[PDB]
Amino acid sequence: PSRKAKVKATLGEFDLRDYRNVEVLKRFLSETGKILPRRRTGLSAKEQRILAKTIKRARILGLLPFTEKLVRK
Amino acid sequence: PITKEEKQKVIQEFARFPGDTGSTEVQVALLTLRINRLSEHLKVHKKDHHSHRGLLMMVGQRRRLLRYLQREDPERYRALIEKLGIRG
Amino acid sequence: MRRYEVNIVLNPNLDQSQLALEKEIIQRALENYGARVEKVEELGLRRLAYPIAKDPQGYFLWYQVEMPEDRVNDLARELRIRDNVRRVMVVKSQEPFLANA
Amino acid sequence: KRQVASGRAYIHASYNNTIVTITDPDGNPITWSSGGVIGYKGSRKGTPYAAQLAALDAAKKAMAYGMQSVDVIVRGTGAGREQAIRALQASGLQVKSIVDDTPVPHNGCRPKKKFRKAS
Amino acid sequence: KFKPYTPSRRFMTVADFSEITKTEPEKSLVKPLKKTGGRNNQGRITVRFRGGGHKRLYRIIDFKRWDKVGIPAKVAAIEYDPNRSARIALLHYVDGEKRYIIAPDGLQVGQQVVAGPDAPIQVGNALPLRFIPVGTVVHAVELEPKKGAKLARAAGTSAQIQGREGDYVILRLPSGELRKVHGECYATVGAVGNADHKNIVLGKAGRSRWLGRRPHVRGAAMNPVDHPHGGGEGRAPRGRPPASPWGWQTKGLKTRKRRKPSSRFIIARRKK
RNA sequence: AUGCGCAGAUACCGGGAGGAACGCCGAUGGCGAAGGCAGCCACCUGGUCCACCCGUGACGCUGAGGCGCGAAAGCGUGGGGAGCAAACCGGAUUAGAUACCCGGGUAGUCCACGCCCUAAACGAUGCGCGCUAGGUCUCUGGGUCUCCUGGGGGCCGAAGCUAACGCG
Repeated sequence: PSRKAKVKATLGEFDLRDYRNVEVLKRFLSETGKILPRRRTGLSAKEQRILAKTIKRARILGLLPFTEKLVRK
Repeated sequence: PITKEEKQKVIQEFARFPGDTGSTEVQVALLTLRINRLSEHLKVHKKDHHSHRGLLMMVGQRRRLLRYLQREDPERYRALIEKLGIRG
Repeated sequence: MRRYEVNIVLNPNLDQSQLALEKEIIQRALENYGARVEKVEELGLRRLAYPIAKDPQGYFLWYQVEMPEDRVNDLARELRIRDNVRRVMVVKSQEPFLANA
Repeated sequence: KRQVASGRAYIHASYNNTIVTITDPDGNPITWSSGGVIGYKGSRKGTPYAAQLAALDAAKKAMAYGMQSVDVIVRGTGAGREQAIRALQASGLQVKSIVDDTPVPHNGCRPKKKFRKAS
Repeated sequence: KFKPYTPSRRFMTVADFSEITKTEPEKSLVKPLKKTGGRNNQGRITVRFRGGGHKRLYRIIDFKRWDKVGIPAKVAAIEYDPNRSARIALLHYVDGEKRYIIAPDGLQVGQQVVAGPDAPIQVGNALPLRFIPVGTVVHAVELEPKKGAKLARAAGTSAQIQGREGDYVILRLPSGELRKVHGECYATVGAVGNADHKNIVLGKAGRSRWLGRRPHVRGAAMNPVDHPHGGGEGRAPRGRPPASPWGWQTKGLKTRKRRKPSSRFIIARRKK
């Protein structure tokens, strides 16, 4: 696995059981609001899964672009 | 849906003796009940062949157990038949 | 009755007496169905990361509560009803899972 | 002429012809150029070369109006989108910021044999 | 009080493919209704083929609502008339009096609905276009206010609300077209009540058709003494003409008809 | 070529409608008799994994026959077709091109209820149990969780099995 950034240690004790976590959630957005991967959250099957689910819940009702015009390119 | 409480209550009404935390009696009570509200659902739906299927297997199971019920003793058994209603 | 969290966003360009009439509708409806709060919350108005409702912001209401299970669907529909309901969302009431401990 | 110093430069490209255009700050445009704009036909128009050229035009015209500062809009990819964009920064005429779109699908409409061979 | 469509008699000799329908209100209509003369002959010269009759009731129905623009009404219930392509609801107005009215999408006996100055956009009530929640459905609809429910989409489940402009809203009408009506005008909310009817199947023609009332039509009927087209032989003629000194069947009719451009466009066609 | 555009298109901006699909995440990953099944939410539901050892008391393994189940194609009526698209129509082709390429466009593709059961239906390998090194990885349930243990997936893999692969 590649290592120079990583995020599993960006925030500690985080309840995946949410959606209204603008901040933390954001912490996996990258540019075009992708979903910053195992490749970064280094979060077990359990993790990518549920964490993901909420990522979902999140774009769902909203308040997070689930992709977005990238400014930079 | 699956109402654990009342559940136990009937496991009780049946299990002749209050110490039947798993007996033919209960296999009965249970597979029955389930089978029934379950099936009723099946009706107002029409397409879940997968679960229909399972239900199938299940009903089988239960009936067969009863099979043995008779095998050793159908007496107390017919009583059961009775109490319940199924197979008439 | 079980309990789910009621997360639902309602129009931004609202106002006074309006906030009044439709949020209360919220109310008595809820009750009529079998709702009755447990957590009367909301975080007020807020923006989003994507212009939905043809807007960049709206009002968001969150009340978690007890209700008659299945009714969910039902009231839900009753809600989305009121136009402005930019988003009508209900979820089974769970909350545990400490990742990174 | 309308004149408004800054706007957007749209660079969109196929792979046998590419295109660029000057648009105001909001979204309309004024002038442009492309593969076959560049006294070109068939292939060719799909050369980072032409890319460079029409870029060029887009430019001379560009100055020709009250503009020269611009954000670059990215649409698709061009066979030489670079020689193109470079011709762009090149005539400078201002070489501002750049936006990323080339607005992805998301899966909803099987293509034509062409990218069906892409199971 | 809805109605079964499909019941079909079976092999009672060639009485085959006969489709029944049965509204359940079954009550015999009520107090408000006269009858029609025996037209087919008219202004006392005689005209247009088929035509025969068969028993006799004959209707009076409401075509105008702004006449109480409010008194809730509750479905008196379902029923119909020896006319109309899609049954009716005899409705009761809370003020005592009642009225035979449409019969939109399967509403419900006793249901309250009404209309006027703001009616709840619930199929059943009716409203001045304007209260048009664009993208919704109605029928009955009338352009040129007051000119009564003009465009009685028979069983015509067809008034599709399509955007607005000026003092006119756009509509997709049966036909497969879009016209305009000044908003203040009006629409019966929702849609029709019958269609399957439209599919109905009837046995030994003579029997059915006639029962319908209508007898016949018989083109280039040999002896073309008249029958526009040829005859006095097998062979189907050529010229390309129809009965009573006709233009075939692929030519206009409209004109300046100030009518036309005045609204609507889509021009006349569909493509199922 | 072509077909479409100065009766202005192709690009850029805004708005409209609808059908389909469902990105990253999402995997060499998961659930299912099979088929095959995914944006989230909620309704009802079924298989099924671990631990206390509490219950019953071997009732169980097998399944000819039947009975229900299910690819995609296609039919039946009633919806619907944004795109894709046999058929068809062109354009490009060779000597020929009915096909491989480009330009078109139906049926169908999609939804409901009914109907066909169809097969490189596959791991080309029936099911049920118990006996015989280990090594590795990966998901998942319990713990004294340098690991161990029940379960579940690919990989290496003694013995051994086969005409040979290769199973292991």
